[PDB]
Amino acid sequence: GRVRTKTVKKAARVIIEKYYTRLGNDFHTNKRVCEEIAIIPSKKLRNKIAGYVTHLMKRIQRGPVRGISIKLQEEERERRDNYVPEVSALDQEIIEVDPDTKEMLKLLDFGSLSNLQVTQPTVGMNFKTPRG
Amino acid sequence: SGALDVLQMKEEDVLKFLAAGTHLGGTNLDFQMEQYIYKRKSDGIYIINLKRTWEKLLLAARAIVAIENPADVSVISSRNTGQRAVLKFAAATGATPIAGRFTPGTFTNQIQTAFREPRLLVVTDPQADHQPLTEASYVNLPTIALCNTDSPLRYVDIAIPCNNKGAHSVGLMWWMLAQEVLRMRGTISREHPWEVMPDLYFYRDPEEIEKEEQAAA
Amino acid sequence: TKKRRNNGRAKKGRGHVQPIRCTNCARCVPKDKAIKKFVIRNIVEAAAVRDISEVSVFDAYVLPKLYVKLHYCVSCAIHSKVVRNRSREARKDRTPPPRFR
Amino acid sequence: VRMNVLADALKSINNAEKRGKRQVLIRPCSKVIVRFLTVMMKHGYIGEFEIIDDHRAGKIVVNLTGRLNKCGVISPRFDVQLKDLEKWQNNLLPSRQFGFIVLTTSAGIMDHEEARRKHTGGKILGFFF
Amino acid sequence: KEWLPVTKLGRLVKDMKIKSLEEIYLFSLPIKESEIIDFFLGAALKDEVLKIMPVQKQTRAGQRTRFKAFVAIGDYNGHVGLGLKCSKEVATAIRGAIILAKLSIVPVRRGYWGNKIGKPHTVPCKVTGRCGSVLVRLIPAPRGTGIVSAPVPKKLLLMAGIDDCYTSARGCTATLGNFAKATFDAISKTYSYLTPDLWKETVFTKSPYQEFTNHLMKTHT
Amino acid sequence: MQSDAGEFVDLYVPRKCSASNRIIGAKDHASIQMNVAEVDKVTGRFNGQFKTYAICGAIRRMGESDDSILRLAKSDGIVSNNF
Amino acid sequence: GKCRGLRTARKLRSHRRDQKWHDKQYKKAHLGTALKANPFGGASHAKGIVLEKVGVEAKQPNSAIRKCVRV
RNA sequence: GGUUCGAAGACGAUCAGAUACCGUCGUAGUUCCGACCAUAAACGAUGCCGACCGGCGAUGCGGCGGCGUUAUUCCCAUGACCCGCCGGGCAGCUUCCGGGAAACCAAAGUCUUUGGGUUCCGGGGGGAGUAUGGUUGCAAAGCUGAAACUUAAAGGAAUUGA
Ligand SMILES: [Mg+2]
Ligand SMILES: [Zn+2]
Repeated sequence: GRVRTKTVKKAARVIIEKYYTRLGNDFHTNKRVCEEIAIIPSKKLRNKIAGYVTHLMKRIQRGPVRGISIKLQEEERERRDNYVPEVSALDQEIIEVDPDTKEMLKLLDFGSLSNLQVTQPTVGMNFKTPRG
Repeated sequence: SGALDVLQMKEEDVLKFLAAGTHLGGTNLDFQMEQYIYKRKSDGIYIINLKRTWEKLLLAARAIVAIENPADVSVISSRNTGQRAVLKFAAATGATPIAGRFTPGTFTNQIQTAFREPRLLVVTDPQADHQPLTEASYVNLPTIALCNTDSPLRYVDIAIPCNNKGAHSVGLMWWMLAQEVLRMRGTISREHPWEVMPDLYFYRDPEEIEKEEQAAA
Repeated sequence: TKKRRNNGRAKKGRGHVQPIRCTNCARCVPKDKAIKKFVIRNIVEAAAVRDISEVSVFDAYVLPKLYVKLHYCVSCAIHSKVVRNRSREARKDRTPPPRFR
Repeated sequence: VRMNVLADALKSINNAEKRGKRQVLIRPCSKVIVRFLTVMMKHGYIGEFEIIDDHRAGKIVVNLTGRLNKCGVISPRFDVQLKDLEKWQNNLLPSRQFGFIVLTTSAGIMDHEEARRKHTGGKILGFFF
Repeated sequence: KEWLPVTKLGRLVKDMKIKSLEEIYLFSLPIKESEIIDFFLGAALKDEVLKIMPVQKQTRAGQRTRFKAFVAIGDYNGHVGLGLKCSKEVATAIRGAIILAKLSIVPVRRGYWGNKIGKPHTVPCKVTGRCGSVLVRLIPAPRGTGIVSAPVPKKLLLMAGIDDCYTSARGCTATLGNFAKATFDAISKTYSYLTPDLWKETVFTKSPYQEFTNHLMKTHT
Repeated sequence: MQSDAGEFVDLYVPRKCSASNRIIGAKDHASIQMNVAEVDKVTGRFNGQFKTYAICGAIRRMGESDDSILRLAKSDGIVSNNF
Repeated sequence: GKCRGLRTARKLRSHRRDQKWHDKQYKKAHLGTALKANPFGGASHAKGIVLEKVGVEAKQPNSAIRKCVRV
């Protein structure tokens, strides 16, 4: 029976969006940050807010948090352990290009290319669904 | 868009289209998208006429360029496919992206914090974004849409007849619109290939990024 | 007021359809209006299977099924909980409910 | 069966206009229809039209503009006296400014304005405004 | 009393850049700020409550009687609007009714009966307005006829600015909700009706957003 | 809309739909006005002029605003006549 | 009007002539019986001799006696 | 002619009472041939003929065209499937065609912007489909069909409660 109410959750999302750069993984430090930055009128409410702040922020890193949108910021956190393309997606060899592509392809002046090979056109049609 | 040797399809765009699979419609036809189609296969798929696709793409590019404040051209995609392509388009041109979940009321509810008043809507699929179109009928707001063969043209003012189901096709179609907007403005030259690769716009699904994470290590 | 576009039956271009007797009652209802069910049960139940499986002379005898075609009047169909009342909009859905396992 | 041909011609124009078509097909053409449509055109409610000529009753393809509100027939063809043009065009037409009642006189088929001009009665066919 | 506008049109109005309500009606922009109306036709507009109407919903114990105020508005020179508002208190209902009436004011077009001399006094042609069962037909009348009509549409046609008009209402006109709405549909239709006067090919000018795009970048983000 | 004198007397003139020739009313919020850019013949760059088109609310929700814009553009010589 | 032929005059007239009898007020006037049954016999007032006084008990929610007189 | 079932009726139970529901019997009838009667929620509760105004997928009959599959193994050619087109029919789904008090209806649309042709028929609720006269039928009854008098509502669709 530990469901946080809208008060604790909304306060947590507003605190992160305004002060992302101070709050961290440690509960005790960002308890003290939330204490200072937010004039919260009770100690049990401060602890529950601080508690949920170091749950939201401990999942911002993992990725797709919905309610809180520092959007380019989550994107720039995504851009840290980057697997950047040295040779990017479509820098490749001969391309599979449908013999019926090749009739619509020489409907221009293109008949061929270095990395164009014309494979085999489609055989048979198992496509529709019996009407039962 | 047409009657100009400058603007006609050059010696790359077709192989790019035919590689992406832009020319492949659905199995069903909408009665208002008959004019944009060439012929139906045995296999039961419609082949889109790339020349009119191209003419619609340049007329769309004109309508986007004509806006003086590039800020208020709202670009939208709710499906997984277009959510990157719209952010890349918007970052390139200066448009205002809404990638994933358009909240109903951002045009007619002035009280909302996320309340825009854009001057030209651009949508990736009328079926997916049936909410911004119908909400763009309450404020005087012309629309561009990456319309498939079966996508309805209700409240759609420029339908770009493409294959908006495929990842490579959507990404390429957004890339080609972005490039044309900048070419027509005079940011990029007409004759030299744009130094951006069209693969920046494609949807990298979490399984294939796990593979690319593995591939680099 | 008109409740169902088709008047609770599958009659469109006739005028007369021979009536049929409810299995529970013996009420005469039109053949097309009657709630039909096709029941395919084994002659023995579930737990009696293993008793009659091993107390049988034949090795690998697939014992037969009893096939019963039940007609109900609307009264019996609702009472025996074959059909129930539905939402004003959800009444329209003709798709038979899912049988998977 | 087809008892009034002008009635169906004007109803098919009216539906085509409302629906927002650029042109319409009238099936069984006649002198009275062509003479009705020339009166319409002369004020400029329809554009040009081309009467397609098979070896039967012809067909008419009328170039519609979007400046016609209503074109309606009056059956039966009542004997409108000259002193009755006012009390007809009072309740048929929208205003005293625009709209016309074409009526078949001895002179030909023409509107209430020219029937008053030449001092002639006749029979009401229809109205356009 | 200070008005800090939450819309883009409301901004352009307050900065003295749009200088008539016709430059908004021309472009069919949805007016969502009430202060735009109170800026242009500020001192001119006159309110009048047509009726306060109590409506009751049956709940667990007893009714919930809440009130419903029909408010006609408009300067007596070419603008009229009708606003309905429903709230728990009659003070709140009348206030919100005046505001909703203001947001929905329209240009009434006026023409002549026959001789085309003086200023336009009556309805340009015959117009019909429909709401539920009620049907209100406005017919043009000769000069100094007055408004030959029922008291509800009379005071709507008075406030619109029409001097002379015949009417012929049919249906359950006792319903003051639909009677006044059918009248408002009829008046509003006067300018969405094509006559041989509006035949000259339209010459398109620039939208107030397009023309003052340069200003809206720096005045508010 | 002038009297016997010739003073233009009605308070404004409503725009007419470029397609259907209907007039776009004061509270017609489903109408549009779309400026299509003009290209310089040789350079392929935006001049600073455009071919504006107004369209009625009924035409849009019918779904002919697309084919209507197409015909207007094709007539103005924006879109190629082969297409 | 339903039938619109240029010599359907006896039809439209005879139809209306028959259908006016279905009007309650028209029939109550044009048939004799209403006048034949009316105690006044189609007159404004009438003189009559009082033969006794009568207390008529009023209808529902109203509760009183009415000072009627038999004439 | 009489198998089944079953108004009437004979009981047996239940019930405060049961002249009913439930159960065992059961004549007329139910079936066939020949004379009548002419009515049903005889319903699409929706006259008929004609024209015009969106889209989609199927379906039954006829035609027409086309990769391919299977039988006649010799497959010309017919039959069974497959993909589309045309015309008539029973229906369905969908939409701001449009209408409507709405429920809803591609007709119940093209209606104050009112007129394609024509037949029947309605006028607040009762009294009353009663009285009376006529006519049809062996009888039951059918078709036509008022008045005095009484009355401020009866009613239709949809909403929120109980
Ligand atoms: Mg029957
Ligand atoms: Zn039963």
